[PDB]
Amino acid sequence: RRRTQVMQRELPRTAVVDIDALLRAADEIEDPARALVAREAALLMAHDAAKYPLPGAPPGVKPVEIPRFSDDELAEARLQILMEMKEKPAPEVVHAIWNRREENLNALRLGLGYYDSDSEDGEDDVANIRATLEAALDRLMASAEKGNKLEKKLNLHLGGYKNRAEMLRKKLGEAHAALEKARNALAGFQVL
Amino acid sequence: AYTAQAYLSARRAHLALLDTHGKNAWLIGNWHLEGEVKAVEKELAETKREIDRVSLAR
Amino acid sequence: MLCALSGEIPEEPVVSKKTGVLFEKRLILKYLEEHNNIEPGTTEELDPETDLLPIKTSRVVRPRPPNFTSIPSLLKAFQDEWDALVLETYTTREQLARVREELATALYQHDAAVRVIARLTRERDEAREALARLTVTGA
Amino acid sequence: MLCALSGEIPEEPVVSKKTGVLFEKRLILKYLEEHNNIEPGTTEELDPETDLLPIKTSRVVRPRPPNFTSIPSLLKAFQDEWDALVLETYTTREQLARVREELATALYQHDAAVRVIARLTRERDEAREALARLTVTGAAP
Amino acid sequence: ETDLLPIKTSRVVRPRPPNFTSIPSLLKAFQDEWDALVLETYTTREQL
Amino acid sequence: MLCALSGEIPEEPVVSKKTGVLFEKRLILKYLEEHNNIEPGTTEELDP
Repeated sequence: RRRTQVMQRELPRTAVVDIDALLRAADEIEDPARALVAREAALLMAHDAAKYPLPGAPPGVKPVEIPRFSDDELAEARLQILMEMKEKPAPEVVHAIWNRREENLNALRLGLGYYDSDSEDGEDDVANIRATLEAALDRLMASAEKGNKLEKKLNLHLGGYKNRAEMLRKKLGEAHAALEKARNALAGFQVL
Repeated sequence: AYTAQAYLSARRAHLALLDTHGKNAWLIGNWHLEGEVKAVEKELAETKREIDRVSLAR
Repeated sequence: MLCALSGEIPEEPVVSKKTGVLFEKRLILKYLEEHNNIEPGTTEELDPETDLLPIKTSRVVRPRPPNFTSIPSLLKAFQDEWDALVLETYTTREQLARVREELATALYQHDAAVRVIARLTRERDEAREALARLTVTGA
Repeated sequence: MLCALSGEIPEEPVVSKKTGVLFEKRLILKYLEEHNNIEPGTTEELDPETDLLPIKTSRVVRPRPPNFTSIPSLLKAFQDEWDALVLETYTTREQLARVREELATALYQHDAAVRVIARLTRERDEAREALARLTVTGAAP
Repeated sequence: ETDLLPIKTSRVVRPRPPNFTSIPSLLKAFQDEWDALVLETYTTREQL
Repeated sequence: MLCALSGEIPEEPVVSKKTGVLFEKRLILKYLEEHNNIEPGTTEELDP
């Protein structure tokens, strides 16, 4: 219950967390309230990557202590947010907004997560596509080696049963040809 | 690259499926094919018996 | 194909006319003579001389063996793979739209959270300098 | 009129009566098998035997174009359309993954903001209590 | 409508070969089988 | 796809469930009003 549930909802997140860079960015945020929010968020990522290790995450990450709190005043904070609710947007409105977002930046552009709304630099976009393409090509020959090895394994496992089928098909073809010859002979002989 | 990635992922998934459940399907396919072979063989044997019967009687 | 009663390929495939289920003549002659012409699996009465019918396999067309490389098998594989990929895309779009809807809700509640934390930060601040001024004045 | 699952005209249309929604029969039965009989978009169960309702209408006269009156053009058309659809699937999967990462970071900010609201509420409460005690101890003129 | 009587059997399984696991492999098999059977149809026509 | 009454695309498509037959809503409403709730093609009572 002390641990956050937002990362308990798996939705595959980053195995590597930089406490120093995250805290530096949080302190460099000009807004004080949002800076505190990002600072405690950086503490949250540090806590998550420290005490909950993902497969591939480095071990031995140092956790950060958090002061204890109460669920009643947590519900009070949630009530403050809930009374600060405005009107909720319609799902059709949200779908139209994201469709306009897709049309402005198409499926590849929104699929690439390095495209912030403030990134108008063509050189930075080319560098992002280059790094993503390098990682993609790494995936290409890794999965190609895996698939080729597995296909070779199943080939050497199943070729013995594969060889029988051709001979059985040849026998079926010879049988059908002989049957056609036999029925033609049957008709011709019985008439004569 | 993304199209090739999706194609290769589908190929690997089908390869794993054939690894885990392909041998019984291959066996049952070969068994059905040789059953059809047996059906054609008994048909040709019946026609040959008809020819033999006609030839001996005549 | 599988025969119903024997679970194999029937040597003489005979069809029940009442229900259209694939049988083998010897095993169902056994079944009717040992069950008083009762259909297997149902309560219907079957007639071997009127309600049973064999199967004639004409060999006019050169028969292609049932291999996966064949075009009917290949098109069945194409439509099955299209079925699987389209249902996967449909699911992925379903939780994508769900995630985008709760994303809009999450962004609006983040804006509300930023508003209330600015308000509470200013309230805590003015409380802190109010306490400081009171402690200075209360000598 | 298009099917809900594919966005296309279904070859064998059926209708979910509970919401009056068109579906394709094979896709919807495969979906029910995979998801333990759950209607798409909703939570309520679907009956393919009773709740589904086929539509009997005239066949759609899809035109066969003069360029696609030849099997090479048919083969490259199927090739390009399959490539485009599988690229669409990969891009929407990457979009789902990246928006899941964005929502992960967003909710990190959200419960961090909740914790900052929590801590500042505690600090405001103790500051108010200390100021009330100070005003009680002091003599207001 | 009446003289046609369907049969109630199971799905006959055709085993996927090791080579034909990718979509391009299925496509080249599609072209090869198409060539083989149109050649068979042609040769059947002239031998007839 | 075409409507079963006018042979065009229905702007508000409805389906008679008892026969599973597509109709346009306004056309089927006026036809049921004219012929006392009778579906086209059949002799059963169709409820608008």
